Amino acid sequence: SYVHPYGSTLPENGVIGRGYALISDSGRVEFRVTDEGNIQLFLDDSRKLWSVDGKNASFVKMQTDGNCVGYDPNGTAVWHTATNGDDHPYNLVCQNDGNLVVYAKGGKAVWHTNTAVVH
Amino acid sequence: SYVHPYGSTLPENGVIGRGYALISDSGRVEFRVTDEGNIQLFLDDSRKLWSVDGKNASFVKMQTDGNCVGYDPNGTAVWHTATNGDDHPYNLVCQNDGNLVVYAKGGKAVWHTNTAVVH
Repeated sequence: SYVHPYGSTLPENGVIGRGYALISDSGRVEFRVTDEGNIQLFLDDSRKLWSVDGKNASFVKMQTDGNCVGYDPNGTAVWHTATNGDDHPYNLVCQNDGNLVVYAKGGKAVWHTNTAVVH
Repeated sequence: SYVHPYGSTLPENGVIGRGYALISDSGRVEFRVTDEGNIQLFLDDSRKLWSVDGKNASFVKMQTDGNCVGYDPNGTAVWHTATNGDDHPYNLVCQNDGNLVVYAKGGKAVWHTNTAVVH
């Protein structure tokens, strides 16, 4: 299973490493960094909604520059939401609807997985 | 070894989990959360300067409330710097001198391991 140090939301400077995850309020939606080096968004611990697989991911960081970035153990990027901007603070939210969303200051959704499968 | 997602410093909302660490600029001083559930400050990967052992620690978080807190996998606290206050932002710094320090806004050192063994 996965430890949850942040509830549903990765704030600025937040990092999740292997064996850690975001978890929606409902408990159904989980955004995981796996021991196998994959970044995966799961519904009901059984349906893979979205993922970045096979890239040796070590951790995901919601950065102060607004970019949410997955890194390998050596600090090379393996994934970016490419949301960098000046609308701080930014947050990465694992929602009950299944969507994983980067929100900017003022509530603007600036990136999504587009996986809102639970209406 | 330990992955370093933060350099030497755990900022507000920063978390290090098992297998992750802070690392001093010099590379000599490392603040680790271990697979064995221990929180340990090491010099030259050989001398244990300070630790919280045997408490099943899962992660350490530098919180927005100013407290730096170690937690087990279920979210029960196992260690606190007890530095909570309103002088944000707070940072936990793993220094070259061997000291691990909580700094408040304005540079005031509000907690230390008192392990500045490298003058």
